Amino acid sequence: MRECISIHVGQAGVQIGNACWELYCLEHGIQPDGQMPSDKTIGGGDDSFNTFFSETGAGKHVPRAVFVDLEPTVIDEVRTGTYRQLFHPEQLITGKEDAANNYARGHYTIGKEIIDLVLDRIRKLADQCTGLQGFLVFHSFGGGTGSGFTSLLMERLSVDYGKKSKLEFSIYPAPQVSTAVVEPYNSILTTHTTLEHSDCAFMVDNEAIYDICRRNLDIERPTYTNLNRLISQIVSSITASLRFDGALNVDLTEFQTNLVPYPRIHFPLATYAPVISAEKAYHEQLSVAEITNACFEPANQMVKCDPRHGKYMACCLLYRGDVVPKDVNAAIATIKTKRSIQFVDWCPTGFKVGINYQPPTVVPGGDLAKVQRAVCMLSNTTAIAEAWARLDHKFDLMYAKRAFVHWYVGEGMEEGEFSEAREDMAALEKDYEEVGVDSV
Amino acid sequence: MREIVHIQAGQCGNQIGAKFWEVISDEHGIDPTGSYHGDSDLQLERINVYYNEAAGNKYVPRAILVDLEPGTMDSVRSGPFGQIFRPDNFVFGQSGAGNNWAKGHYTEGAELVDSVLDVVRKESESCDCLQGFQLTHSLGGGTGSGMGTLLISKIREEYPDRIMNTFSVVPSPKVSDTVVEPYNATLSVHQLVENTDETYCIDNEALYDICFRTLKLTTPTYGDLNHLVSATMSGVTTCLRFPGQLNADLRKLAVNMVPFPRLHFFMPGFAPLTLTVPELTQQMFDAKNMMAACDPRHGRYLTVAAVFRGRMSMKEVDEQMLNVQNKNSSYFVEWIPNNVKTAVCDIPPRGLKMSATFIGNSTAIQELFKRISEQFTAMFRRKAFLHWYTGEGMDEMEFTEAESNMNDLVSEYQQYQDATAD
Amino acid sequence: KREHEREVIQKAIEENNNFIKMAKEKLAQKMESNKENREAHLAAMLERLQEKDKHAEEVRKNKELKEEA
Ligand SMILES: Nc1nc2c(ncn2[C@@H]2O[C@H](COP(=O)(O)OP(=O)(O)OP(=O)(O)O)[C@@H](O)[C@H]2O)c(=O)[nH]1
Ligand SMILES: Nc1nc2c(ncn2[C@@H]2O[C@H](COP(=O)(O)OP(=O)(O)O)[C@@H](O)[C@H]2O)c(=O)[nH]1
Ligand SMILES: [Ca+2]
Ligand SMILES: [Mg+2]
Ligand SMILES: [Mg+2]
Repeated sequence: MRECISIHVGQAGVQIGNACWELYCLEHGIQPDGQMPSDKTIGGGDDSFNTFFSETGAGKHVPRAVFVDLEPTVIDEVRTGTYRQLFHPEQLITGKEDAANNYARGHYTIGKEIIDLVLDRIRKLADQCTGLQGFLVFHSFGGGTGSGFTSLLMERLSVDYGKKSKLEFSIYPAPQVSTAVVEPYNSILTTHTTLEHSDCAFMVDNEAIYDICRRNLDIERPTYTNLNRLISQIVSSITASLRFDGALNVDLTEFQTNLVPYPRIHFPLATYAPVISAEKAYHEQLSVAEITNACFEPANQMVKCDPRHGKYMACCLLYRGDVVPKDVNAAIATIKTKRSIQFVDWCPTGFKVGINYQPPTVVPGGDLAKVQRAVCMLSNTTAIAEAWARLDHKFDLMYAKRAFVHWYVGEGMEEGEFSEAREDMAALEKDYEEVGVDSV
Repeated sequence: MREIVHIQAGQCGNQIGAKFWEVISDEHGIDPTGSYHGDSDLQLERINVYYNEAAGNKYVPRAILVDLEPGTMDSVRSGPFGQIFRPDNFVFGQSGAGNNWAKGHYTEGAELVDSVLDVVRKESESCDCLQGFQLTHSLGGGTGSGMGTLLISKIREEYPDRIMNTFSVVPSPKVSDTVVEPYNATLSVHQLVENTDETYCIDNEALYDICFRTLKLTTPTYGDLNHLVSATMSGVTTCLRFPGQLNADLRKLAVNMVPFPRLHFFMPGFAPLTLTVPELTQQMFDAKNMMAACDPRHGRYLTVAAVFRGRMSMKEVDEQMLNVQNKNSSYFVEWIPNNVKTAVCDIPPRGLKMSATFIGNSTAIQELFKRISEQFTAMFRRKAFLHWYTGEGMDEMEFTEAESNMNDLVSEYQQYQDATAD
Repeated sequence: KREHEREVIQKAIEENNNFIKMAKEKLAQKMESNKENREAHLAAMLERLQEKDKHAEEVRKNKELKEEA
């Protein structure tokens, strides 16, 4: 037991899901058909990978996942693709018409036609679990399904699974790859609506990923495949805790205890190193100290903000590969003396650290070099609030003139939900201010 | 499949619609029988958006051809691709309109409307998931403008939650002498402001001026004007017709482009008119490449779509679109962030290695509405030719309401043009 | 202390149930309000398109009346 069910919503959730599940299959030696030679228990087991994979009698290893979109074309590509054999058709759920970049359509008008069916299929996965730990929900802030359907589902999941943990991976919009002017509206609405229903949410700023691909991988104009390949390494780092075990492995829920000092303050900043091309990795050993240092360079962050100008409430480091404790200690020593790392006064200690011995993996024909060792840092900084300030600003500039609001009103919303969502985000920006002020 | 149902009405409407169908049929690699005789799969991926299948793998435009004049139906049928259309979809009157709007909208158009409607339903009811309608027509004649609008109301009633998109040809003294056109255009606009979601203003004024001044064409035919229009139509529908991210259906487009429901009249733009990416880009934002006869520099853009076609560098496109907004920051309202979107389709049109199509919702479009309004107010003040319309049952009041609704629209564009972030 | 242990577990179950009930109710009030509102806007859209058919009756009538002079 300790199963997790992954739910992938809208185009972004779906494509990122593909990327993740391919990565997980390579990491565990699972084949596109689902067969896994090294797995000698057939039809089941309680091995660490079974947190994410069920097994059929026929020796198939099947993702504990649901993919949902209001439009079939992205999911049709999984149905007919490299990995179609992996999923059972009923895990791939599609509608005929999308939300049209409109939260209201994802939450109400189109979403309500399919929500009962989605909860059903989820229910069938929960029933195959001896001790369900929770959900991982992948989606964009900006699309209509990503925003509005996801928040409807989170609401409904709180109803049918109580307070069973719900973690999010959320794509925060960026102008280089955005598809809609109203992404700020959808962003604030889904965040407002999801906030009480989620235990921990990792934001990925598309601009930040975009930049890292350009700077550290010399990719001129990154595509969603470039981005999702990167994102999935970060996701893999985070989930690796669960799908593997080893003496010094430290479970995601233990990090969580440290990352969330207050229910609303549940948005950790992720950073990942190393991101390097094969061409530059050749004859270059990146030591533990180098990849650790890289964690505190703001340009390796997955959300653009500046932690140097904020305060830390937690630092968690998830090492993978060829790492031993002696080197980590030295690395952290160096950083403490030579960096701007200010903790709030109510958290005297501090840093928390784990190592997964299993080495990082890359996908064939990817841009990422294969490295011996890697690290993901999750920190809880007040600087992540900058990301909300920027969105909130974009929201206000439009809302003041009610630009595009009639698209939402014609689907049944009221101006009162906009102002209410925005007020909630004002408060959240205030909460990130208050936690950072010193005690008396 | 997210299907669109096409409706061409009147002479203008049928000329341009036929052109449109020739052009894109060529782009999808389908001949006048209706067979795919093509090279690549990009061509057929979203062909259902515009084409029905029949067996014998034929492809049939999901199209409905309408006129009160019976003749135009033969010119169409004889034209290239005339035999690709569905014969039952031809729906002709006998009388003809003679440039009287009230005939098209209130009397002789009303007689015929029910049977167009019968075809529309038939076509709508086969659709896996109808997205909506696009109508080609002129606002100067009497059928395309008057029956065209009546259809719009009528369809909007049976399908209120579908997107209603027009290609509306605006009238110019330079192209047609027909003294009564500013009446038909004003009454049509009155309808369109209330009942379409998105309308591309294809202006005869600007099509003339590009044909005269740019193309060196001393006296230009409809066949030249429409050569521009078909290039445009192909361009603004590229995102609907091939795989892509941006504005891939009529609703996502309305949502990106229409911040206020009434402000839904667009300046299309094309380049090159007959290159490197910086040239395409600078040109497409030029007042001289605008299919509506407005100067963008006299207003502000609320939103813009921009589509590039050809094999080119996407990095180069990105930098250039950044460059244009930076150097021209004043002409984009600041209170709608990131209001310019850009798409790139690898497939260029025919004959070009790369092109750029533009779609702006600029407040300078009030220049077009003012020009009509002047022309219209020249007549109505000295109640001229009004007997053609009171004749068919109308009251003067309606002429007035159509007037102060078009002035209202002009002052709304002004109001948002003048608005600041504080 | 035994009865305080009972109270604490009773309080947890109660808060959890509450949270589920309130979320269940918030949600179903939002889906009702949304449906009224949407339907209401479609209604008004159709009434307006009606009044157009009642003006077009009253026009076609107006014409057959002046056409007996
Ligand atoms: N990182 C990443 N972002 C994506 C991907 N696909 C879309 N996006 C981003 O997601 C946002 C758009 O939402 P989508 O996820 O496309 O929309 P949707 O959830 O399918 O909602 P509708 O299409 O409106 O029904 C924009 O910020 C896009 O840049 C992807 O594969 N990876
Ligand atoms: N660009 C363009 N404009 C046209 C064409 N045919 C007619 N027009 C314009 O349409 C208006 C007349 O409408 P028409 O379609 O002929 O009227 P109807 O058929 O009675 O609705 C005039 O202002 C013409 O200049 C055409 O093929 N191309
Ligand atoms: Ca097993
Ligand atoms: Mg989508
Ligand atoms: Mg005519």
